[PDB]
Amino acid sequence: TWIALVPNDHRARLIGFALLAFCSVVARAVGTVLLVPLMAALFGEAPQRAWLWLGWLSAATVAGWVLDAVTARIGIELGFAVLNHTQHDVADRLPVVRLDWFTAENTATARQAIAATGPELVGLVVNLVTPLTSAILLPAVIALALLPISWQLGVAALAGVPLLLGALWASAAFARRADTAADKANTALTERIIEFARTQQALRAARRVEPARSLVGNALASQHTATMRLLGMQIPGQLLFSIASQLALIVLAGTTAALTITGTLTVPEAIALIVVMVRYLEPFTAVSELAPALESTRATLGRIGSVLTAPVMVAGSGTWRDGAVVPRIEFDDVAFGYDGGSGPVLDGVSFCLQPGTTTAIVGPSGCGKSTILALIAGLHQPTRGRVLIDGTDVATLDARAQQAVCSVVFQHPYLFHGTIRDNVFAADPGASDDQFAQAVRLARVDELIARLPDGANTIVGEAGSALSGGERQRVSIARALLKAAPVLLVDEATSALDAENEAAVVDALAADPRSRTRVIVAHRLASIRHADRVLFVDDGRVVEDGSISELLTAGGRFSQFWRQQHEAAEWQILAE
Amino acid sequence: SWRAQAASRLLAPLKLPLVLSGVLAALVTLAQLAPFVLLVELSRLLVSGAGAHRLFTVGFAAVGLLGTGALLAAALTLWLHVIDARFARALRLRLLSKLSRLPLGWFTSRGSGSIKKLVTDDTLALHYLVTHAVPDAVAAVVAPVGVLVYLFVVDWRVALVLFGPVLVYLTITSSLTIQSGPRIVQAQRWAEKMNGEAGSYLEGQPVIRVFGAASSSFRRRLDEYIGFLVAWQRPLAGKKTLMDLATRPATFLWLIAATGTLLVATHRMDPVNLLPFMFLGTTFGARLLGIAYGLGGLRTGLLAARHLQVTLDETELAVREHPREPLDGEAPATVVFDHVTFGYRPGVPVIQDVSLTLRPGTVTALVGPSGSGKSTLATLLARFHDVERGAIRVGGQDIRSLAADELYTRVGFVLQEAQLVHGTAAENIALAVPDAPAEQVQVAAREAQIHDRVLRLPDGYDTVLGANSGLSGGERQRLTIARAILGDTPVLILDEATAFADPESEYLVQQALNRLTRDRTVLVIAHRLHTITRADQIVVLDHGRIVERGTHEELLAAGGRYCRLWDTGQG
Repeated sequence: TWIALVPNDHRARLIGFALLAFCSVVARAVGTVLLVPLMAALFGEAPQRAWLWLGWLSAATVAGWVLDAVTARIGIELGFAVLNHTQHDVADRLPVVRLDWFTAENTATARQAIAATGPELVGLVVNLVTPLTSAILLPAVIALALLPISWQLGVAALAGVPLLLGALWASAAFARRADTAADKANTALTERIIEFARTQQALRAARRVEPARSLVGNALASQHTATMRLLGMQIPGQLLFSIASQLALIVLAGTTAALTITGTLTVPEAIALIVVMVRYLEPFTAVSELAPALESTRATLGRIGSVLTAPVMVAGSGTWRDGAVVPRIEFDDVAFGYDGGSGPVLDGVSFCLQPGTTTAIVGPSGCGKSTILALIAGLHQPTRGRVLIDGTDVATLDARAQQAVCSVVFQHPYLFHGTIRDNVFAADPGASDDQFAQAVRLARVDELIARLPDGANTIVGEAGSALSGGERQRVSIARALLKAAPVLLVDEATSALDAENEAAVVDALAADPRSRTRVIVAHRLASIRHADRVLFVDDGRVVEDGSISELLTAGGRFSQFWRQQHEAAEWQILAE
Repeated sequence: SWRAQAASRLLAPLKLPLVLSGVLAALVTLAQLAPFVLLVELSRLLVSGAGAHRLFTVGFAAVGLLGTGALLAAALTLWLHVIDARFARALRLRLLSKLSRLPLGWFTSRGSGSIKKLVTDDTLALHYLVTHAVPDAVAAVVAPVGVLVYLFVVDWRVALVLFGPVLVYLTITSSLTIQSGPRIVQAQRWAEKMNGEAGSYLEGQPVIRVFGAASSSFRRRLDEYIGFLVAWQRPLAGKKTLMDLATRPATFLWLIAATGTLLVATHRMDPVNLLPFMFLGTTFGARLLGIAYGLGGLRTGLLAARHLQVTLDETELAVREHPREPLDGEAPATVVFDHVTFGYRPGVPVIQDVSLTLRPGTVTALVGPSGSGKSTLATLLARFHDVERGAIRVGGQDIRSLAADELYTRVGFVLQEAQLVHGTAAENIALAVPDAPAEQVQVAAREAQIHDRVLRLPDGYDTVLGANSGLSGGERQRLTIARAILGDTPVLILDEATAFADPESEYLVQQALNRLTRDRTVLVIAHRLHTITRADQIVVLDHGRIVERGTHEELLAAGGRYCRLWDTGQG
C-alpha cells in the first residue's frame, strides 16, 4: 500500500531535521514580530529610538541565516539517501512482479519509472518539502504571536488562514480537472487522424483514398463541441485565489483603519500593523507560485508509485535436492485464460510425460503450445490445476528452488549488452572451460567464435555485427544448454532460413551425452521426426497422443498434418 | 535564433491577436498589483486626519479595482481560448490534407509511434503554448519592470542600495556555470543510455526469471549511474546554498530596515515615503528569478512547432508530367525499365543502372544476397519513391505520367504488412470493388482458403475487425490476398517473405498464392532458391549492378555467383 515509502527508519536525521525546520520557521516569525515595534518609532515624535530594535532584528536575521544554511545541507543529504533507496527498491522489486502485468503501455510506464527520475528526486527535499512546509506554517505562527499584542487583529488572521488554504486547494483542483478534460477531448478528436495514417497503404492501393479522406474530413470539420462549458470550468481555476487575496487585503486594512478611528490603538503604529498584515499575506502567494513543480512531482511520483504497487507472485517453503534423477511431469485441467475471456484458456489439457523422453507439441496456430511451456517452467500460474513435476507441486515450492529445475530456450531470442562469452556464461558463474567448451561446440557456434575479429569478446548488445536470427539463436541455444537443470524445454525459433540452425537444434536435442527430460514445441518435421511421442493440441485440450508411426495408422488429424508438411516444402512458383 | 526559422513561418496568423493578448496581460497584471499603491495612499491619509468619508472613497476605489481586474482577467482568458480553437482546426485540416499526398515510403520510414507522437503531442503542446505559456511569460516579465520603476520614482537611494543582492546572485550563478561545463552533456548522455538500458531490461523480462544471473549488468549500470549523480552534486552544495540564501525575503527586510533607519534618523527623508519598500519590494528578489522560468516555459512549444513545420514542409510526389503518346513497341503488360540509379539520402546510391524487362505473362525472380538493395528495387516500381535518372514504363507510359488511379489499376502489390481497416470482414474482402453482390465475396474467399475461418467467427461476416479480433498472421494474410484477387490488376509484386510466416498456417497461404497468380505478370522477391528455380528468368544483383540474368541452368553452369550461392552444401 506504500505510495512513496522512501526511508528505512533512521529516525535521527528525521527528527532533528523536522525540529530544525520548525525553529527556522520560528526565526522568520520572530523577525516580523520584532519588526512590529520598529515602525512605531519612525512615524512618531521620537525618531531616534529605532536603533535598539534594529540591532535586535539583525540578531534575528543572522540566526535565520545560520538555520537556513544547516537545513539546506541536511536536505541535500536526505535527497541523496532517498534517491539511493527508492531506485534500489524499484530495481530489486521489478523481477517479482506478476508476469502478465506488462502490457504495451504499462511497460512504457515502467520504463519511464527508472529513466526519468534521476534529477527530479535528488533535488526534491530542498525544493518542494522545505519551502512549502516552511511557507504553510509561517502565517499561523505569525498570527499566534500577533495575538498577545493586538487580539482584535490576531483572531482575524487566525480565522482567515483556513479560508485561504481552501481557496488554494480548490483553485489547484479546478485547474487539474480542466486540464484533464481538455487533453481527453483533444485525444478523442485526433484519434480518427491517427487511424487514417496507418491504413494509408491499403487505401491508395484499393484506389479509394479520396472518399475515405473526405469522410473523416467532413466529420472532423463538422464536430465543434462549442468549448463553452470548458471555458466556463477553466476560468475559476485561473481567477479564484487572486480574488481571495485581494479581498483579504481590503478586509484587514479596513479592520485596522476602523480600530484606529475609534481610539483603541494609536496612529504611529497602526501603520506597523498594516505592514505586518502585508508581510503575513506573502507566503500564500509563494505557495500559489509553487503549483507547477508540485504537479510535475505528482506525475513522476505517480509513475513510481504505480510501479511500486503492481501485484506480485507467491512462493513458499520448497523442498528439492536434485530431481533425484530426472523429473516426470503431470497436468490437471490447468485452465489458464488470463481472464476467462480473450486468451489461451486451455480448457482441459491433462497428460503425463514419463521420466525422460523427447516430446513434441504439434498443432494448429493459437499459442496454447507456448503457454504450456510457460506453465511447465514456472513463469505463469495454472488458475485451477496442479503441475506436479516428479511428485511434488511447483506452485507450493520456494522461489529460489523454483528457477532451478528448468532450462529454457525461447522463441524470440534475447541477449543483453555485453561480450557473447558473458552472455553464454550468464547461466553458470562457475563452469570451467570444459563445460564452456562442450557447450560452445555442441551448439554450432564455434564457427562464429572462430571467424570473429577479436574472438569471443564482441559486444553484441543492440545492433550486432551481423547476428541476425541464426547467430543470436545459436548463442541462446548454447546458453540454455550450459545450465545443468535436469529438464530442457525447447521452443522452436521461427527461422526457416538456416540449415546450420536446423542442425544445431537437432544436435542439441538428440546428441547431448547427458540425460534430461526434453520437450520441444516444434513444427519443422525434421525435429518432430526424432520425438518418440507427440501431443496434438487444438483449442486447449490434447486431441491426440501416441508414437509417430502409430498416429500414421489411426488416420485422424495427424496424418493430414504430416501430409500437409510433406507438401509445403517444395512449392514451386511456376506459372501456367 | 531570430525572426524566421520555420517557427514564425508556421505561426503566421498569430501575431496581431498575440500582441493584443500581450498588452491585455500587462494591463491586468498592473491591475493586480495596484492595490499596494492604494494602500500607500491610505497610509499617508491616516497621518493627517482620517475623517469619515475619505477612507470610504479610498475603499470604494479599491473594491472597484478588484472587480475590474477580475473582469479583465476573465475577458483575456476567454479571448485566448477562443482564438486558439480556430487555429487548431485549420492546423488539423491542413495536416490531414498534406498527409494524403506523402509518398508511401515515408510511412514505412516513420513507423507507428512516430505518427501518434507527432500529431497528438505537437497539437497538444501547441495548444498549451498558446493558452498558458504566453500570458504567464508576459506577466512574469512585466511585473518586475513595473515594480522597479515604481520603486525608483519614489526614491533613487533605496533602490540603488537594494540592487546589491541581485549582483551577488548573478556573480554566484555565473561562477557556478563554469564547473558544470561538459558535465551537463555528459549527464544527458548518461540519461539517454540509461533509458536504452531500461528499455532493454524490461523487454527481456522472462529470461531474467529463469537465468537469475543476467541482472548483474543492469544492476552495476544503475549503481554507476547513481554514483555519478552523487559525486556530481556533492561539490555544488555550498554554492547553491549561498545562491539561495542571497535571494530570500529575509535579507531584503534587514537591508531595507537598515537603509531606512539610516535615512530617517538623520532627517534626510520623511518616514511615509518608506511605505513602498515595506510593501512590495521585499519579495522583489524571489520575483526576479521567476523571469527565467517564465521564459524557459516556451522551449517545449517552440521545439514542437519547429518539428511540426519541418514535417509539414516535406516534398510530395512528382508532377503529373508531360503526357506523351505511348506504345513505341510495348503492350499492356511488359513493364520495361532503364538506368534507374534510385539512390535515396543521396551520398550513398543503393541501386545502379539496371535495364530489364518482364515478359507479358511470365514470372521474374529478384534473387540476391539479402541486404544488397533487393526489395527496394521492387517497391520503387509501385511509386514508393521517384527515380532521379531514367524512366520506368508499364507498357509505354512512364509512371510519372499516370494518375494515382491509372497506376493502382495496373499494379497490385502484396507485401510484408497486413493493413486491415476497421469494418466488417466483407468490406475488407471487398475493398477493391466497394459493392460486390455478396456472392463474389464468397467465391473470392473460398478461393483464398479463408471461408471456414470466417464462417466460424463470433458473428461471421460481420464481426468488426478490432485490434483484439482474435487473429494472427497467415490467418489474415489470406484475408488481404482474398482482397487482392478481386482487384484483378495484370501486374503483381509478390514479396515472397510472406509465405514462411507462422510456418504452421502456410500450406493454405501457398494454395492462395497458387490460385492468385494465374496468367498475370509477376515479380517475385526471392528468399529461397529451390522455390523460385523454375519461374522464367533469374536476376542476380548486389547493391545495383545486375550481375547476370537468364534462366536456371544458364545461371547454374556458368561459374556464376548463382553457382557460388546455390552451393551452401545444397541447403
